[PDB]
Amino acid sequence: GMKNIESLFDYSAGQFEFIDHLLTMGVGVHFAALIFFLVVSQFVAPKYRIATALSCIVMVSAGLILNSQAVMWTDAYAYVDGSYQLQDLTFSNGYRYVNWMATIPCLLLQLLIVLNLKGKELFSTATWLILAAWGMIITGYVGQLYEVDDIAQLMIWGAVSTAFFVVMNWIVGTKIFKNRATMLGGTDSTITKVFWLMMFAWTLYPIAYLVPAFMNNADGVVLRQLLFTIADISSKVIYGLMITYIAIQQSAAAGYVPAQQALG
Amino acid sequence: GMKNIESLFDYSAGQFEFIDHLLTMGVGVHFAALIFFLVVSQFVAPKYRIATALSCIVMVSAGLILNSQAVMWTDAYAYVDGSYQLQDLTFSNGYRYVNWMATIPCLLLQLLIVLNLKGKELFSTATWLILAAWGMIITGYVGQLYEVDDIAQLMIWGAVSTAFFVVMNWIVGTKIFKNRATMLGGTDSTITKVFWLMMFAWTLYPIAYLVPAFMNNADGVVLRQLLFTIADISSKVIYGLMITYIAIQQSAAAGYVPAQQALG
Amino acid sequence: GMKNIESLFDYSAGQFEFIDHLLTMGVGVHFAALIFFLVVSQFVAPKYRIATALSCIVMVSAGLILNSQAVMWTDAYAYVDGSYQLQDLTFSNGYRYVNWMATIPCLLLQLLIVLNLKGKELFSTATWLILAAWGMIITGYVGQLYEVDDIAQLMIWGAVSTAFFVVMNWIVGTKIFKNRATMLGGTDSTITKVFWLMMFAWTLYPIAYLVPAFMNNADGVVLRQLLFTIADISSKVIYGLMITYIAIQQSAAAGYVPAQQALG
Amino acid sequence: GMKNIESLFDYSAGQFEFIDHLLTMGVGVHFAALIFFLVVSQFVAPKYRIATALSCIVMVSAGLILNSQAVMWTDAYAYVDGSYQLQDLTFSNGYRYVNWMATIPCLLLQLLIVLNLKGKELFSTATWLILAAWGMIITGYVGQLYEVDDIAQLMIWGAVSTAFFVVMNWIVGTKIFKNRATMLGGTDSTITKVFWLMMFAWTLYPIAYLVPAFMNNADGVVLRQLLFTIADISSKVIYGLMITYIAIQQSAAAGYVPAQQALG
Amino acid sequence: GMKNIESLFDYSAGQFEFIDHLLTMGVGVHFAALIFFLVVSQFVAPKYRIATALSCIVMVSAGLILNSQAVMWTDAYAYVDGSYQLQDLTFSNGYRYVNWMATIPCLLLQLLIVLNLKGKELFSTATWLILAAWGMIITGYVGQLYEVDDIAQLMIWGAVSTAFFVVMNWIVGTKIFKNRATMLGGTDSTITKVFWLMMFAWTLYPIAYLVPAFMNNADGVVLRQLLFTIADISSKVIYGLMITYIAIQQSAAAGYVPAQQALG
Ligand SMILES: CCCCCCCCCCCCCCCCCC(=O)OC[C@H](COP(=O)([O-])OCC[N+](C)(C)C)OC(=O)CCCCCCCCCCCCCCCCC
Ligand SMILES: CC1=C(/C=C/C(C)=C/C=C/C(C)=C/C=C/C=C(C)/C=C/C=C(C)/C=C/C=C(C)/C=C/[C@H](O)C(C)(C)O)C(C)(C)C[C@H](O)C1
Ligand SMILES: CC1=C(/C=C/C(C)=C/C=C/C(C)=C/C=C/C=C(C)/C=C/C=C(C)/C=C/C=C(C)/C=C/[C@H](O)C(C)(C)O)C(C)(C)C[C@H](O)C1
Ligand SMILES: CC1=C(/C=C/C(C)=C/C=C/C(C)=C/C=C/C=C(C)/C=C/C=C(C)/C=C/C=C(C)/C=C/[C@H](O)C(C)(C)O)C(C)(C)C[C@H](O)C1
Ligand SMILES: CC1=C(/C=C/C(C)=C/C=C/C(C)=C/C=C/C=C(C)/C=C/C=C(C)/C=C/C=C(C)/C=C/[C@H](O)C(C)(C)O)C(C)(C)C[C@H](O)C1
Ligand SMILES: CC1=C(/C=C/C(C)=C/C=C/C(C)=C/C=C/C=C(C)/C=C/C=C(C)/C=C/C=C(C)/C=C/[C@H](O)C(C)(C)O)C(C)(C)C[C@H](O)C1
Ligand SMILES: CCCCCCCCCCCC(=O)OC[C@H](COP(=O)(O)OCC[N+](C)(C)C)OC(=O)CCCCCCCCCCC
Ligand SMILES: CCCCCCCCCCCC(=O)OC[C@H](COP(=O)(O)OCC[N+](C)(C)C)OC(=O)CCCCCCCCCCC
Ligand SMILES: CCCCCCCCCCCC(=O)OC[C@H](COP(=O)(O)OCC[N+](C)(C)C)OC(=O)CCCCCCCCCCC
Ligand SMILES: *C/C=C(C)/C=C/C=C(C)/C=C/C1=C(C)CCCC1(C)C
Ligand SMILES: *C/C=C(C)/C=C/C=C(C)/C=C/C1=C(C)CCCC1(C)C
Ligand SMILES: *C/C=C(C)/C=C/C=C(C)/C=C/C1=C(C)CCCC1(C)C
Ligand SMILES: *C/C=C(C)/C=C/C=C(C)/C=C/C1=C(C)CCCC1(C)C
Ligand SMILES: *C/C=C(C)/C=C/C=C(C)/C=C/C1=C(C)CCCC1(C)C
Ligand SMILES: CCCCCCCCCCCCCCCCCC
Ligand SMILES: CCCCCCCCCCCCCCCC
Ligand SMILES: CCCCCCCCCCCCCCCC
Ligand SMILES: CCCCCCCCCCCCCCCC
Ligand SMILES: CCCCCCCCCCCCCCCC
Ligand SMILES: CCCCCCCCCCCCCCCC
Ligand SMILES: CCCCCCCCCCCCCC
Ligand SMILES: CCCCCCCCCCCCCC
Ligand SMILES: CCCCCCCCCC
Ligand SMILES: [Cl-]
Ligand SMILES: [Cl-]
Ligand SMILES: [Cl-]
Ligand SMILES: [Cl-]
Ligand SMILES: [Cl-]
Ligand SMILES: [Cl-]
Ligand SMILES: [Cl-]
Ligand SMILES: [Cl-]
Ligand SMILES: [Cl-]
Repeated sequence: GMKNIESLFDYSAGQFEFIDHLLTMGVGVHFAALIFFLVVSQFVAPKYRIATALSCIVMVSAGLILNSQAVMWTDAYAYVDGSYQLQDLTFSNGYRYVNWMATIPCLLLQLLIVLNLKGKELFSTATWLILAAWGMIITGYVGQLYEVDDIAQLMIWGAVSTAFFVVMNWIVGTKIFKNRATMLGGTDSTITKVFWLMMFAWTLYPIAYLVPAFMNNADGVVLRQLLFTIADISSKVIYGLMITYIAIQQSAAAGYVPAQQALG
Repeated sequence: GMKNIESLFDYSAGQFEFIDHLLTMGVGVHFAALIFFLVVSQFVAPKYRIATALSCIVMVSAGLILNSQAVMWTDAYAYVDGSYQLQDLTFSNGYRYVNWMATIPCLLLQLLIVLNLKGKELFSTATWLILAAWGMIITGYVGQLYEVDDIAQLMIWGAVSTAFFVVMNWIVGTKIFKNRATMLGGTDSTITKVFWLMMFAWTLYPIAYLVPAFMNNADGVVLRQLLFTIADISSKVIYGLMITYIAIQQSAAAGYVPAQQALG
Repeated sequence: GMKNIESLFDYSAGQFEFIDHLLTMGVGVHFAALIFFLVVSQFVAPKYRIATALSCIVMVSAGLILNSQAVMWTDAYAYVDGSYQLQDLTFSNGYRYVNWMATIPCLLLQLLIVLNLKGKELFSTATWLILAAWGMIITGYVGQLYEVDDIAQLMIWGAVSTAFFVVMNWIVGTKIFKNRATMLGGTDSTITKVFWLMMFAWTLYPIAYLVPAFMNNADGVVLRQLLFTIADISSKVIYGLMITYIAIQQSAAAGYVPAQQALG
Repeated sequence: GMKNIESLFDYSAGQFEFIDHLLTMGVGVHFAALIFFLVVSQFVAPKYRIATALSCIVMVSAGLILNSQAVMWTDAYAYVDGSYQLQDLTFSNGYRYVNWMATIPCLLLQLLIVLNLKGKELFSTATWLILAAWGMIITGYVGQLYEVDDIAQLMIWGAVSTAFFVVMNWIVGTKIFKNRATMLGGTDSTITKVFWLMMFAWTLYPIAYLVPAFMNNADGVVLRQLLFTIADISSKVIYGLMITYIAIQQSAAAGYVPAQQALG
Repeated sequence: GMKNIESLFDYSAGQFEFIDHLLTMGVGVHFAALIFFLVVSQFVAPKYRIATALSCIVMVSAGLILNSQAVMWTDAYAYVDGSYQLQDLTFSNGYRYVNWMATIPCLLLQLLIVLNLKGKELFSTATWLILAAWGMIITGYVGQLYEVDDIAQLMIWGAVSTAFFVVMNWIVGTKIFKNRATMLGGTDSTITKVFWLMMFAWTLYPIAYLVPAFMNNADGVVLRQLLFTIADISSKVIYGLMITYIAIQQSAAAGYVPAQQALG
């Protein structure tokens, strides 16, 4: 009947509460980061301010999905005979997958803007990145419909998804290393750190996807929710702070005075 | 008893969850686009900033309807004997229909503004477009009261609704192709893309309306909710981003400096 | 036991759903109009910006009442043996009446500001209008406590309430027609349209009040909630848009540049 | 058992609904006033803008307490055998008392600012006022723990609380009448009105506190909720509007141009 | 079974209501402080405005955790046979612990900024403080898993957590006393008060942690929730107001005119 292994298990109070703690914190980090991005946007020059606005998109969108998951978790289970047990609703991770259709494009576009791509190059790269990402996400969603039924199918759609991932990482990595030299304000160093952050954070997702294949039980479910939390904070919030920092440094270097003031 | 076919079926966990995934994503994309429109409104010249404000209306209004539907979906059904089954509330789509009474005017007016219509021509066109749209929507709403009872009646009110649609598309298509030449900043190309986007996205709605007539079952329900989601994101959020992009390009061409800065 | 006739009936799914559709739309139109008023406030000169701020009050206040009513409607009734039937809470319209104590003053004050009244005249007129309005509202609230018990009493308190209405309409109509000539920017025409808008929209409320006296049944309840919806959108949102448009035209005429820019 | 007499009674539908009407209105007046304070803050000179900010604090804080109480009221009681009766939660007023620990300081500080106190005098007066207020509130809270058990104790802690009140009113009244002459823009008249508003509104609270001692029944409960509503609107929102009006008048008198514009 | 002693007891209506009063007040003080920080941020010079933005982070994040706890409290317990008793969900404090992973870094960084640290010194100190804090928090979280089972283990993980605390207090206290002399605008006095505020408020947390070890009963639970409330208001809101006041005084001293105006 069920699609996700979250819905197959009972949880101890400690497991159940840990997962609620993680989901609850995630919601407020995302909404808190939103206010911060709005306040510091005034120090970014207009030619880069879209990059900061794109972080605001991702914060609200991801914040509200987390908020839904956190409510669903407490609604789907009840404490009964010394364990939390499913009750009349089911819990799923598919909320995240569908949401990536909107947020992964935003994360990718904000990188292209601070790399200073422009015009045809900007629009071409953007298109290919967005199709590769939709490719990755849709095939991943279908795959994770088999996580209780058919691990074979999980792995096969996994592999296809991973093909798109690799193409997308290749485009990104190329544009970064080609454009690093033209970065302003000493941000060549910073953008390299961003590339590593992305390689680490983004790879947590396919690991979470494979948990059913290597840790099918309530401890795996705990692991998977922890991986998703770290990956959401790393890939969206911390990445966003680094993109905004790069935007401010380059704004100042280009002579925008609010940015120069913000830096002293 | 029931008015909509959503309320006639039981759903597998996978069908039921897919629909909740779609509804939930829609809510956050609309509220996220809101913040983006507020942040970039400062780069539009005042003569066009109403167009960007009208997008904020549409985002809030549509976002709150989606949020209602998404709550109603989880409230109307419960998982019971390995299927989701209705329980003591009913689910309906009429929330959307009534909401179009407000949002379709806003979408249409924001097009007229960036076409640079003014004065009598602006007010005349706006009036005729709004009456054509209210005509289309009211007749559609009555029609979809027959979707479980009387397909004949569904089709008849459909046909009347479609009459209004065609009138409305005719006015729009005329004003676009007449005014394309006077567009500034090379936006003659972009406005043409907008016209095709509208033709595709707006046409998804009458197709969703006909599903009871050609796929009366839970798979049709899934298809209809998918059609509404794509159509909402295409017709409101992506259309909104294209209107704002055109407004910025024309602002810069007219000599508004914040816009010129935003473009480099 | 019951005070309002809403609580006396069962509703078909179509009646019950139509009412929920109307309530839900009303909440979002009010909160959507709020964002619009904030964005265009920058085009109004400071001497008139209070008028636009007063619309923001009314939008938030009325939006939150509607939101309460919409939640109460779905909480008071459950679908049971093919009809919606009352369950353990009661539904009432008195939420609206008490909220008018705050909002009717705001609507009246925003008219006096754009009529360009000032000083003693402003403060005197404001006082008399606010007491007339409180007079109207309190007597109306008491009256509608008799809508199930005693139509006689309904009608008597009605008549007293209507006395205050007439006085209030008289003051307004006088100040409008006396001050229409001194309006700037060609807004003498516009303010006349506003006066008619008020005569139509405001009169829907006493009609809704009399429904128990001439249509005591679930169809009357449908009619009354539709009257309240149209009256709220007409009397608060569309009236708000007209007052703001008059404020912009007069600002421009007085030489405020943001207003001049906003109008080309 | 119970601490508050709210929890001792059953309520008629009319009594129960009237109280829900009052609580619901209070929430939206406070949130609506918030937007207005943010919009008109731009017309206050920076030297006084803290006063307007402090009203925003009080609006959010009091608005969210009201919102809690309004939800608890509908959650604590159910309609059963033609009356509302308590069910599995309890209703209490202590939410308000604890919230005054934050808001009474804010109300008092915003008065000191527009009286133009500065430096040592400002900080000394603020300290003594805050300790007097915490004294009043804590002793009041303890007192109202005896409203069902021991009226004797109610009255004794009342008397102590009233001692602090008197000290606090004395300090305020002194600083007002000593500083009235130095007020700018003709605000000596206005500040006197503020002092009377405070004397009336603030005194409603001790009267609501004594209702258990002189009207122990559901009609007393209705009276007490009405007194708290009037007192909240008078002491926070209307007082807020008067402090802001005085700040604008003195700003303009000091030569702040946005204020001069706002006044014509 | 249970992880936290909250879940072991029954509560009198007075105990249970006092705790709900504390949690409810906490939520609104944090959201109200948010609006205040946004409004006064315009008086801080851009070189210090990050400090004020960091308070906005902490207010949103902490406000939403409080809001969660406050809802859980009323959801976990029901009034039954004259006491509140647990029902089918469990209450825990771990929500706070996980949230500190985000907020303690923000509180620490906002101090470093107004101490005027810059560059290498800023980034080095920030890193060490954040690792010390994560050290303290993670060990604390594990420790408080033993509060019902094994006080021994509670104390052992306590001791390790306290080690990290001491290191972190040492770094802070050093940087304050080393940098106090270079503070502008007479803020050397103020920063010292901040250091004492932190020593008092921060120490309440380890005391709350030890309550299971010295007051295992419902009165201890009341004490612990009171300690957390005072500690949150002191350590986040009042600390926030002090850091912003120091930012404004130093801005004015550095010649920022908005700040000079804000101070007269
Ligand atoms: C936003 C929510 C509303 C506030 C919540 C509580 C209400 C007010 C609480 C007390 C006052 C707040 C602190 C003042 C703010 C900072 C003042 C400033 O600008 O600079 C500092 C000023 C400036 O100090 P200075 O060194 O410049 O010298 C004084 C200034 N001159 C020279 C001009 C006289 O110093 C102080 O006032 C120190 C403030 C110490 C704060 C101690 C309070 C902590 C303990 C309180 C526990 C209560 C918590 C629980 C209950 C609370 C109710 C919610
Ligand atoms: C889920 C799953 C599966 C997948 C699982 C997992 C964990 C998948 C993880 C995949 C990962 C981590 C992919 C990472 C890919 C990184 C790339 C492509 C990096 C490119 C980097 C470039 C192209 C730099 C280019 C640099 C340039 C051009 C400049 C370089 C030089 O620096 C310079 C020019 C400066 O000299 C399995 C189990 C496998 C199958 C199952 O069936 C399913
Ligand atoms: C639901 C339902 C029904 C409906 C179902 C469905 C799916 C209906 C869908 C209807 C559609 C897709 C309508 C789309 C209409 C597009 C129009 C009018 C486009 C105009 C475009 C202009 C007018 C350009 C004008 C351009 C001008 C004037 C200038 C052009 C040139 O550039 C030049 C400058 C040279 O003139 C049916 C089945 C019917 C009945 C059933 O029973 C129920
Ligand atoms: C509910 C209920 C009841 C009430 C029900 C209902 C539907 C009540 C509806 C009442 C209505 C529609 C009231 C409308 C009142 C309009 C007024 C006062 C208009 C003033 C207009 C001015 C003062 C212009 C002045 C113009 C001036 C001074 C100058 C004009 C010149 O042109 C110039 C330009 C030269 O100055 C009933 C059934 C009665 C009893 C039951 O028992 C209970
Ligand atoms: C609850 C309860 C109890 C109480 C319940 C209730 C309802 C209590 C009500 C208490 C009230 C209303 C207290 C009001 C206090 C007003 C004050 C201090 C006013 C100061 C005013 C100044 C200091 C002006 C000063 C003006 C000056 C210095 C100069 C003016 C000159 O004009 C100028 C300077 C201009 O020349 C009881 C029954 C008592 C016990 C029971 O057991 C429990
Ligand atoms: C929970 C628990 C446990 C813990 C419980 C509890 C309640 C723990 C509480 C711990 C506290 C309050 C620690 C406080 C630490 C303060 C520090 C390091 C302060 C440094 C201050 C500097 C370094 C200033 C330096 C100033 C300098 C260098 C100034 C220099 C000159 O003035 C200059 C010229 C530079 O200006 C126990 C019971 C232990 C175990 C159990 O088993 C579990
Ligand atoms: C993805 C969600 C958000 C998209 C953003 C919407 C734009 C609206 C606001 C514009 C503000 C502005 O100033 O626009 C300007 C910039 C671009 O021009 P420039 O940077 O000045 O280049 C300077 C050089 N020129 C003048 C020659 C151009 O806009 C963008 O980068 C627009 C986004 C383009 C990527 C779109 C990808 C298409 C995907 C197709 C796959 C299905
Ligand atoms: C109903 C919601 C009320 C909210 C209004 C108050 C907010 C104050 C913000 C200041 C903004 C501003 O610009 O203040 C000033 C404005 C305009 O007045 P003015 O410029 O002094 O007039 C011209 C003065 N000459 C002639 C010297 C140039 O004052 C108002 O419009 C005040 C509204 C009147 C209040 C009505 C009181 C009736 C109450 C009776 C109770 C039964
Ligand atoms: C038991 C606890 C008691 C402690 C009470 C503390 C009293 C408050 C101190 C005065 C603050 C004030 O309102 O204003 C603070 C100052 C006013 O300084 P000033 O004197 O005008 O400057 C002139 C200096 N001279 C006299 C030497 C010429 O303005 C500001 O820009 C500060 C901006 C706001 C900072 C945030 C603090 C606000 C907190 C309020 C929430 C309660
Ligand atoms: C905030 C959201 C982000 C950055 C999301 C990233 C998502 C991925 C990189 C997902 C990748 C997947 C694969 C490569 C294979 C397995 C299926 C996916 C979709 C989890
Ligand atoms: C954001 C919402 C939008 C743009 C809605 C568009 C809706 C339509 C164009 C609906 C058209 C209909 C017909 C042409 C026939 C059947 C009834 C309608 C109302 C669905
Ligand atoms: C946004 C709300 C508005 C403009 C409300 C207006 C309300 C009235 C004009 C109500 C009038 C009534 C009578 C004249 C008699 C019957 C009782 C009332 C209160 C419904
Ligand atoms: C918005 C909140 C305000 C202005 C609250 C004011 C509260 C009081 C003046 C409370 C006074 C009391 C006494 C003097 C005695 C009885 C107990 C109190 C606390 C109600
Ligand atoms: C707003 C949050 C703040 C300032 C949190 C502070 C937290 C601590 C100082 C926690 C310290 C702990 C110990 C020193 C030992 C016991 C375990 C902890 C985590 C409670
Ligand atoms: C058993 C009765 C079945 C019918 C239910 C009520 C009919 C409602 C039809 C109303 C017509 C559509 C109006 C839609 C526009 C809303 C205006 C704000
Ligand atoms: C008793 C069973 C509970 C299992 C979970 C305990 C995990 C402890 C790790 C603490 C990590 C806290 C910080 C979260 C990282 C974002
Ligand atoms: C807005 C775009 C939607 C995301 C696309 C997801 C792919 C959909 C394929 C799977 C549909 C599930 C149907 C039920 C499975 C048993
Ligand atoms: C500040 C809001 C007050 C305005 C409300 C009008 C007063 C209504 C009269 C009192 C009737 C309520 C008692 C219920 C008895 C059936
Ligand atoms: C932020 C501190 C809140 C203080 C609120 C008022 C003081 C509390 C009075 C003490 C009585 C508690 C009752 C305990 C249960 C019967
Ligand atoms: C001059 C350098 C300061 C000396 C360091 C003293 C640290 C003592 C910390 C004590 C913790 C309890 C704080 C009490 C709150 C007032
Ligand atoms: C020089 C660029 C090539 C590097 C290839 C990237 C592979 C990264 C694997 C992901 C795990 C590492 C996280 C730090
Ligand atoms: C100079 C004025 C003296 C103040 C006297 C205070 C008495 C307070 C009476 C109670 C307030 C009544 C509300 C209108
Ligand atoms: C604790 C309350 C009493 C404080 C009064 C201090 C002296 C006031 C003189 C202005
Ligand atoms: Cl720029
Ligand atoms: Cl996401
Ligand atoms: Cl313009
Ligand atoms: Cl819509
Ligand atoms: Cl003006
Ligand atoms: Cl209203
Ligand atoms: Cl100033
Ligand atoms: Cl309060
Ligand atoms: Cl600066």
